[PDB]
Amino acid sequence: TATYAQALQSVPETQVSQLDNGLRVASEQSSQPTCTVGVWIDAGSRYESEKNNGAGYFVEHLAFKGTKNRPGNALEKEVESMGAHLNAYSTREHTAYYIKALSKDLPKAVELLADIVQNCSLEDSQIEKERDVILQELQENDTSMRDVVFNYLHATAFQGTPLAQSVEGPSENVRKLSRADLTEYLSRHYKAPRMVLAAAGGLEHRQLLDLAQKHFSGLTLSPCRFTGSQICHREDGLPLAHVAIAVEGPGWAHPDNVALQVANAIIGHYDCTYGGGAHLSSPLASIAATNKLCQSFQTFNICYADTGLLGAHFVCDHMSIDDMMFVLQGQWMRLCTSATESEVLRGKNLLRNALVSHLDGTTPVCEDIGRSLLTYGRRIPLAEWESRIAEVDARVVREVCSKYFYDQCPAVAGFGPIEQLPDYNRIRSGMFWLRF
Amino acid sequence: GQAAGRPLVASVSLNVPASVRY
Amino acid sequence: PQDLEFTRLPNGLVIASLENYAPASRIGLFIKAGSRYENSNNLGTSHLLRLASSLTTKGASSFKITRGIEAVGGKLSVTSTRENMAYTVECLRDDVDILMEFLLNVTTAPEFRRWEVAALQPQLRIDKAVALQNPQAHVIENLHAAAYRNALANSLYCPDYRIGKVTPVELHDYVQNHFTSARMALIGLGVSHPVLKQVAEQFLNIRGGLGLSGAKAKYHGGEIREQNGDSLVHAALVAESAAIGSAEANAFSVLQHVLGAGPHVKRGSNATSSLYQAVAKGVHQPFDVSAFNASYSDSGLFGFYTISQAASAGDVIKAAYNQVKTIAQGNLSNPDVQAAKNKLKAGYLMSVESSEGFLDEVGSQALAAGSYTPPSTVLQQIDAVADADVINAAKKFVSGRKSMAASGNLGHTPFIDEL
Amino acid sequence: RQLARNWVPTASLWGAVGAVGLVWATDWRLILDWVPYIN
Amino acid sequence: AVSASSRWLEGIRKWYYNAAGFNKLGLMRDDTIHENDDVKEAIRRLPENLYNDRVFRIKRALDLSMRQQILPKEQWTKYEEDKSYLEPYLKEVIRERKEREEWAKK
Repeated sequence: TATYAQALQSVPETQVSQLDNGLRVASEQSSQPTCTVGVWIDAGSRYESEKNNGAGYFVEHLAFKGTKNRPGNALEKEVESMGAHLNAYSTREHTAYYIKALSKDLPKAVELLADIVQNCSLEDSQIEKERDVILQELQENDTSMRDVVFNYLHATAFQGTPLAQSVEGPSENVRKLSRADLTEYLSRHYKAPRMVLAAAGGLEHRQLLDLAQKHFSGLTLSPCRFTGSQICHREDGLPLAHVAIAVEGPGWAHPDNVALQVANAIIGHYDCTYGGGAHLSSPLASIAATNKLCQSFQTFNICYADTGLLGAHFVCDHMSIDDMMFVLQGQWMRLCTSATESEVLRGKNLLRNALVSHLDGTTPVCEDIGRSLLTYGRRIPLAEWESRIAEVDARVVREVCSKYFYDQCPAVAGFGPIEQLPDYNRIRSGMFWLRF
Repeated sequence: GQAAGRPLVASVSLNVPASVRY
Repeated sequence: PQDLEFTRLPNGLVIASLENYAPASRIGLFIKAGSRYENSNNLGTSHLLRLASSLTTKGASSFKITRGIEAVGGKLSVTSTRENMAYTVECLRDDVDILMEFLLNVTTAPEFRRWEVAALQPQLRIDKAVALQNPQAHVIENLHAAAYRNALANSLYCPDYRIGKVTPVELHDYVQNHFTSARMALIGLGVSHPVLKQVAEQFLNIRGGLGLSGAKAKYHGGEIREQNGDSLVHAALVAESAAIGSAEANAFSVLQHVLGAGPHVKRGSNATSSLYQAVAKGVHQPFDVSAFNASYSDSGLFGFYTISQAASAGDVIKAAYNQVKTIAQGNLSNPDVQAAKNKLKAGYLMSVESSEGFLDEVGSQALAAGSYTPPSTVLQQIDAVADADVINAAKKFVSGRKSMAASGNLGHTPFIDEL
Repeated sequence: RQLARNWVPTASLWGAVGAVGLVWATDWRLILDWVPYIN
Repeated sequence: AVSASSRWLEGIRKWYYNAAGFNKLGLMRDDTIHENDDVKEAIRRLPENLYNDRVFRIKRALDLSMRQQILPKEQWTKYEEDKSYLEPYLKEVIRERKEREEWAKK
């Protein structure tokens, strides 16, 4: 049978392999008829230059538009032949091509996925088809208040580093961008060790590694500054006013990365539409549900290579914005002093819950494996997670959060009707209790 | 023309906000 | 490990279970009472009933629940459709029993306190609003209203004049009428059969009474048009397909994947879909077309849901529509048939793999059939689809009465007589 | 519960804050001289 | 240590009720109570037919105290009839806070 500790123990473990030129391989076997095959590259925006800015997201489109051996829309008709779905997506630190398909068709799968990574037909017929689509998306992307307001947040905190910039880059580059830079950008960042292959499904390791297949792969971080600042785009038309507040935090591999995972579970999150009511446990989900001080808010946690961001994101009506900010800083400050053993548990449990339920399904597993290798190295420390959790103790939390919260310089970014959002020197004077 | 995964739509409310579907 | 063990009771409530290796352990409970069981004066109840899961049980205060579940770190869900409401609940390997304890009390031992009902009233509007931001929702609910008379046309949401009209009695009656031990199905996943098998027989045995089937839905013609300011027309065009559990109900599913286009390649305009391609050649700038198929117990509908601009709307429909006639004229390609069936097998298997997704399809058979069908059987049933059958089936769509709904600027919209 | 958290080491100091305060506030025994104290 | 005095109590309590004026204005036992937070919530849940008839007795009560006069003693409340209607609601609200107040101990 299965007991909580026992259920950790029987899982197909990570497999690893090398090729000669620095490509990597890895996999797992779920005894399942379907499989995810993918590729995860570390070539990001924070590498790209000021002229190359946006090229990455630009390239991201062209790959499926036809390639060296299989011209335009000959490629797709083979994917739709298998009936396999096909996907790609980007991120500031990563880029991912992957396929969900039956275990059977895998022989073509890689050999297809192989080609797309490197050989790409680049035809200015496609470019002008593309250069519109982007100049179509940029102007629209104003329509989503969320995605915007983040692009405020980075630029305001990180100003003066390659990390401080948009993914897609300013519009003007989209016009001027010529496939010369692309080929250069292609040439630079797509070699191994950068590249990583992964997969999970009915695949066995060795039946992969042979058809890891006779193909080929290929032949920098500097730390970033933290600028305590503010930005306000004040626009009084719109009905509601977003806010985001954040403080800087550690990178991927680091012990404190776990402690803070738990805190932001405890403060919890509320939304308009929950069935919670006024009886919820999360002290901001009880209060802000009572009077609907804010329509909804979630806490986010983002960790880059050497750096991470902590903070929340909340929407509320303009007369109400003050009262969030206070009641917020109540929470962070009651943690760093007055926290308690009991309340820890309800935080601790949820993390065990979400961590595990995050592993259902083929792709979410595989997707994890991809970033992990680039991140922590090979480590997929599943059962170890639990072992790392029991580290967490009362004195653990209050020693951790005393670092990053108490008496710091926040980063505020907001989007109108911001007007009531207090002037900066209030917030800074609201981070540190005077004991009241 | 969206059922798209499965038959018609849905409504779900618990905690986590709500979900529509096809 | 072990495969599906489903056990009738004398009571008639199906139970089934597996034993997993995972710390993931989840339970589900399905009931036959959906929207189709709301009556004229009975409207809007189900859509309230679905929000009340946190109210006070018979034995436990509404407070002790909500703090209780979260302390464990559990999660409770609710789901409805036009047919089967399902209370889903999930937690860790260990703690299920305390949580299995609450699941009953909610559905077994309700109490509706008039002062705890009235406070919840305003919630509906907040719920109803965020639902209709996607008009692709709001188009559908009109559609059923056009294509029926009595039952299925009912909304999944509460009409507005009906808001302050929900009395506890209405609830407390609709509880016991359409809840019964014949109509319910309890499905575990990671838990041993006997533990599950024990408690269910105890609490969930009530009556009797059952099942009030008086809805034949009586497919009947009609159409609905609506004029709003939005600049993008939506359109649906539907004729009556056949009921679930038929090679036809299988055949239509074959037919869609021929025409029916979900994106299989991100940003890729689907060239394998004859429909979206057959249009784009003779037409202009953005639009979208997709086939639409859903099947219920006594009947199911088939059609295609389109989106365009105000000018193109007239042509988009006529273009796509005649394209179907081509197929009804005998034009066919066996490879596409062979290709489509592959997509279907693909679309189905990848759909099932996820536990939750798997969990739903389990009981979906249960309340309908009462058995389990291994996916292999599905597969072998898939390829049984004949070519002329597909054609002949599509010959029914064109040859039979149709219905429509449209929301947006209608200036150029055709009517069902011009088609 | 009652967990009395750093509030205790907090209060403890604050108590010692004013205690010295009065001595500083006032004079009296002037206090064993201990770095200059007039005669 | 009360037996006959107990039988003398109801001579005082059941009779005491006669010695506290609120019998003589038309009030009841319940409508007297000093308002408190629970009562604030206890009031909400009363259906109409009780609620208004809780109002009118007061509204008639106060006015009389303005004119320093007292109802005809035929129409005084009768101790045998004592409407307790408040209790069945009130014990709920006292109960249901006990739980939170205790559940939040630990």
